[PDB]
Amino acid sequence: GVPIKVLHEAEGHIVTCETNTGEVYRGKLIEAEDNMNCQMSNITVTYRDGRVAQLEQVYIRGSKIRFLILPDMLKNMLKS
Amino acid sequence: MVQPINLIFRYLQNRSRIQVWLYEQVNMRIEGCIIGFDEYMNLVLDDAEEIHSKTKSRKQLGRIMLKGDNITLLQSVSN
Amino acid sequence: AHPPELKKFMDKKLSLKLNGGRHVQGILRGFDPFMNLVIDECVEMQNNIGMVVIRGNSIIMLEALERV
Amino acid sequence: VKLTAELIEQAAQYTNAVRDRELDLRGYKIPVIENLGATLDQFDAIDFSDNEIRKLDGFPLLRRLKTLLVNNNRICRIGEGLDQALPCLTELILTNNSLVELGDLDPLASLKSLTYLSILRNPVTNKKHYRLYVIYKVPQVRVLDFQKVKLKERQEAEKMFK
Amino acid sequence: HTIYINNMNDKIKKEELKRSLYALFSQFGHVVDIVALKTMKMRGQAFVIFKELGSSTNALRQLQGFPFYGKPMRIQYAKTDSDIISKMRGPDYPPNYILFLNNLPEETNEMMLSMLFNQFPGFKEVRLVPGRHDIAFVEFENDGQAGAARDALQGFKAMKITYAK
Amino acid sequence: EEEEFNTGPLSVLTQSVKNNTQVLINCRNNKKLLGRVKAFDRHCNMVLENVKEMWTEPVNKDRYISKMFLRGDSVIVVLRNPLIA
Amino acid sequence: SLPLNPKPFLNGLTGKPVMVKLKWGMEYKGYLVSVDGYMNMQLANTEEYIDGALSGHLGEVLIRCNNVLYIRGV
Amino acid sequence: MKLVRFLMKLSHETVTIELKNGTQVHGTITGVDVSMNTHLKAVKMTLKNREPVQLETLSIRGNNIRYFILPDSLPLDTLLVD
Amino acid sequence: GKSSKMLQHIDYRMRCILQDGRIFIGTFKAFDKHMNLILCDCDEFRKIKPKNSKQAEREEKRVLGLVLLRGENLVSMTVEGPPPKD
Amino acid sequence: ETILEQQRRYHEEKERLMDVMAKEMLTKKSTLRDQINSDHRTRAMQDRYMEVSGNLRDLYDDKDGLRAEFYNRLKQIKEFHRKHPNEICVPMSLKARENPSEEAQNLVEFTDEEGYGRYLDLHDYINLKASEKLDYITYLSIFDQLFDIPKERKNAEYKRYLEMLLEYLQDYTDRVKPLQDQNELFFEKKWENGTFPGWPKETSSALTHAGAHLDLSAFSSWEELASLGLDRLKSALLALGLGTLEERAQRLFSTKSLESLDTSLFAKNPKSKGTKRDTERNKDIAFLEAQIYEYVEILGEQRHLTHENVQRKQARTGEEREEEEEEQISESESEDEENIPYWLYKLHGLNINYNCEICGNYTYRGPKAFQRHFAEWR
RNA sequence: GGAUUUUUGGAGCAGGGAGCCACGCAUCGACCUGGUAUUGCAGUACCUCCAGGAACGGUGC
Repeated sequence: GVPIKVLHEAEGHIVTCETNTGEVYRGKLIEAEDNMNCQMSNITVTYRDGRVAQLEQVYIRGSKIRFLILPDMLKNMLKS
Repeated sequence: MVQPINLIFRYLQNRSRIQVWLYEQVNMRIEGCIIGFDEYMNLVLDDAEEIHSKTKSRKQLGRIMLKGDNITLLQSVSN
Repeated sequence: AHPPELKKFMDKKLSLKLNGGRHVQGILRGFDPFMNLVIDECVEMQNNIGMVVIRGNSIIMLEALERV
Repeated sequence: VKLTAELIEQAAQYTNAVRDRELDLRGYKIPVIENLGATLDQFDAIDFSDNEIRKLDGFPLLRRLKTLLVNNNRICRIGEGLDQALPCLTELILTNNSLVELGDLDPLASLKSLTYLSILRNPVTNKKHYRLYVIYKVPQVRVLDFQKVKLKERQEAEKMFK
Repeated sequence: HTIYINNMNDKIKKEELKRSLYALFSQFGHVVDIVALKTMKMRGQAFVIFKELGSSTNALRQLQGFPFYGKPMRIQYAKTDSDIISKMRGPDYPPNYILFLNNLPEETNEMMLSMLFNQFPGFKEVRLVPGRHDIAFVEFENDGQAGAARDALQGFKAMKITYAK
Repeated sequence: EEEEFNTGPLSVLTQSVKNNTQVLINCRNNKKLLGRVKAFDRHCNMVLENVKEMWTEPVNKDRYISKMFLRGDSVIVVLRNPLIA
Repeated sequence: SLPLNPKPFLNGLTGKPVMVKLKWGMEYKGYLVSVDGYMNMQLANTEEYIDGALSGHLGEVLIRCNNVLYIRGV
Repeated sequence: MKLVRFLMKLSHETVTIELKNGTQVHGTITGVDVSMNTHLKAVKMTLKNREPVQLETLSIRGNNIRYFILPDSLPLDTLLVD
Repeated sequence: GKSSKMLQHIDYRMRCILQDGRIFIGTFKAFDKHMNLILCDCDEFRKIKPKNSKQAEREEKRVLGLVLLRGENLVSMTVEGPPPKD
Repeated sequence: ETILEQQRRYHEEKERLMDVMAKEMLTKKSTLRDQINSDHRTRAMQDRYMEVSGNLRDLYDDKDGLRAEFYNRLKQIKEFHRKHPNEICVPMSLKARENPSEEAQNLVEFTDEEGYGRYLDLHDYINLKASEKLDYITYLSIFDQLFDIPKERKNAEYKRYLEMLLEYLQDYTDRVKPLQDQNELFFEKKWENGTFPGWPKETSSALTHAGAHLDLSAFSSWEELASLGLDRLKSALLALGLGTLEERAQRLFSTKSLESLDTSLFAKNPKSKGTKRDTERNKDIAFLEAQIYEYVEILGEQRHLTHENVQRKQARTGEEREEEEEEQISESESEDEENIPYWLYKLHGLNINYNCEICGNYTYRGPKAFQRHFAEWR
């Protein structure tokens, strides 16, 4: 898929991820798989109550991701 | 490396009594001895029980086939 | 029929967030293409449950408690 | 060596030992705190240790900043609108700076979440009643100079200064 | 690079202890990590790891017996190298406990080096006294303390102290 | 495939279309649709006629729907009976 | 038993009295007429037990597969 | 057989659709695709517990459909032929 | 036949409704089989979609930026405004 | 801290900034001229320079070279004026020290960085001459404020709104040009000859979005003019005037959408439950409509300019439209300141694929050549 | 082309009452006062014990 290619393009960039449960994970995208499975590092997580935490290493299953925010560095795939 | 399916195949062979965590239902879990299973993780359990974590009450079931849809987690119990 | 890229996490201690607001911790012993996991020395968050199978279906998130 | 977005953009960025996102601004000889906009509010705390800053002021609105390490600088005054730009400031380490009068510490009363405060190695420390003054004027502090603010001190600070 | 602290008030919760430790020790250099557990074995203790070695030595000398949460902390150089240091980085007597060398004159003297060496419970041999006042022979009961003294003045603006390797 | 529609559990639907008989469909929305099966498929999508929809809100409610299409995922249960009779 | 799988178990149970629990907590007792590849289920002379108590006597019934929690012979 | 094919024939019909989330949609079908993704025009859409909003165009992901209420006039026996 | 029903709205500003009931408004730049969507200059609304609500039009608006939304969680889309020229 | 020194440094910095934006206004008078002209049509009193000066782009005797850059410098001057306003604000709000100045006598440091770092901090980034932007606003980028179709204030992109409009009217009978024809309506037409019924939802929402756009565009394209001044002016005009619409026949119109015989019944209608209801529900919309009105009036030249553009592009061919687009693009992404022997090669061993790893993973086509790489500069 | 990462569903349902203020049940967690034990070189679900306090927090019905 076209969006998937753009996701792989964001590998190595800082991205934000919201899960199906609304926890919000911000940090560096290390690896993005075809099914949207996401390996990240040096995370800041913001829970539904508002509290924050810090994690070194995470991996989130694609299905249980609601969405991702990518840099605007990418915006400039205009062919489609 | 241990593959998850194989662990099950082990559970099967051992006839260890198994406790299953169900999907999106915490107040009840299921127990039994895996006799067989299929490609969808559907399980045939013997002398199975519903376990109410809240009520500390057990419901006796006998021969159960549990759809795999419900499987969150598979653990072994000494009992 | 891809594998999840988890070899990096093999034999490491992990923190697993599951659906139902459930959380467990243990050592990764293996996986398959569905992201079903084998977790050893597993602990329900705390009570020790030993070696267990987690169905990938119900895996929300995992976090390494080690450095990979 | 002005503080700069260019300076901030090449600065070591990492997850610290207490699991927070920290920016390393240490040892640049910065004289004035400015241009923090470029950090984009992405850090839990900023390490400004070993610099030449004179006044703790000049911050943009930074909602995520919770820890400020400002060791070995020349802080002699604290800005007045700090809570308006740093609402969740919870920890402030000011060891080895230049605060001399008890009244110069007054602006810290407006930091509602401030819980960890360290002002050691500042001349102000040797002023009579320095500890009780801080406790009464900045009651939101729970740990002062790495010592627990206790009830008896609160009461004692309620008498004096009542 | 790592200092071992003991005699700490074990009533402080672990995350608060680590955060105050980080704050207190940031004044001497970047602290890479802090290891502190509340097990029976490890309670009242902590390992503080610094990027720079000079930072560890300065911390040790300046905060020896600093009142922290009510008790005077006792600091010492750790017995082994921290896992994090070994990973970030990559002879049989080393670390040695006898540092002999010179390049430390300037009216310097034996009661001077004897008090600086005295700082350390390892204070065993101190040879600084001829017209020289610039040749220092320091025998420190153990290398944690020899290493503590050496790490404390590890760049006496540059003096030369050479372990008896 | 026809054999599996003919003899398997979906024969309930196959039988209802052939005989133009009524069936009650218990539905995910907590509603029940009572009517005749004009068509159905693997997923239990259906085209229904003379549908009486019944539910509750306690207050019972109902409403008549002559012609409609049901996406089959909403199916809980499908009931055949002496209902048509 | 020497490995008794899902599929054969269910096939052995055809022609028999069963009870199916659904995920939603309803229960349906009746004679299992048939099952298919997706594990959709057909009961005859079905009865409904909700809260474990006889609610309704329903007759012939199709249960969509995704609803099923487990099946019991009884 | 494949009933989505039947729905794909209903371009230019006006229908009411009830969604899984309870929302009610009344509009004119511009297109149904193989995933039952449905596109409409001149749409009056009433989310559960709101007054209607009118949209010139609306596009529904197929899975979110509960059911379609079809025109009473609709000649089903014609449409069921392949 | 045409496949155009999505391709038509491409480059346009689009109002997308999520399964939890959020409103994502952004520039619709790409989609796929699953309806995973690419939304440029995207904001999120919670309380309302304004039709000129005299009190205010905008409460709980958040600027997000460049958003990839997974199709699983998409419900529906309508045209919000024309393409920005840029 | 001796306040004298602080206030001093403040007045000095203010002086520095004034001097900077004055140097700017000097090199390219347009910067002011442009600005001032617009200001002229917002605050009528404003005195503006001799036309000749404007045209010849001169301030006194010397005619300066005609200059994206104008706008850039205008936004830079904008932030400068912000700084200035701040400093002005804070500002509005001996032996003892000389002794402590003896502290740390022994430092081998040259200190030439107080007025030089400031003067420099505000002057016309690069090593010598590459970027006009001052260190003060080195990360200032117009492309993050203007889209490509706006061309830094040349045009305003209304195609998007034509789309939304089609979505609003629920048809396609409306062309881009007919839409612009609609916009033209916006002192009485937009009120008495509305495209749609002014109580329609879709319509009011659209109008809101559009209004907002026009306003932001306005202030975006004229940084140099005091935004707050303009805002307040318009607001006061809205409150104090807008039974401002009077007809000799029907009397006084109310934005209740009804007329009134005399001023008397008009006044006693402004307390009625009806008008209370309406003014209490449709206030924001009415106000937004009004803003769209006055801001579009202030931008008449841009509106016309764009409509023209539309007609042009429309009357182009394929190649023409393409080349034009190329031009708009280039203007958008441009710096604001410009600076046979076949068997012979096999026999000799050449044109055979080979690689050196240490050199840029470079490719070499011959073994003799690669053997010559061993002695080379790179 | 309905069997775990998307399109044939794990969804569905449950909050007002009393005089701006306050709230049923169950489970888990730090947590706060006193007092008290331990002086131990580590890489961590948590981490002394004893008594008192919870107008604390999260989740489900």
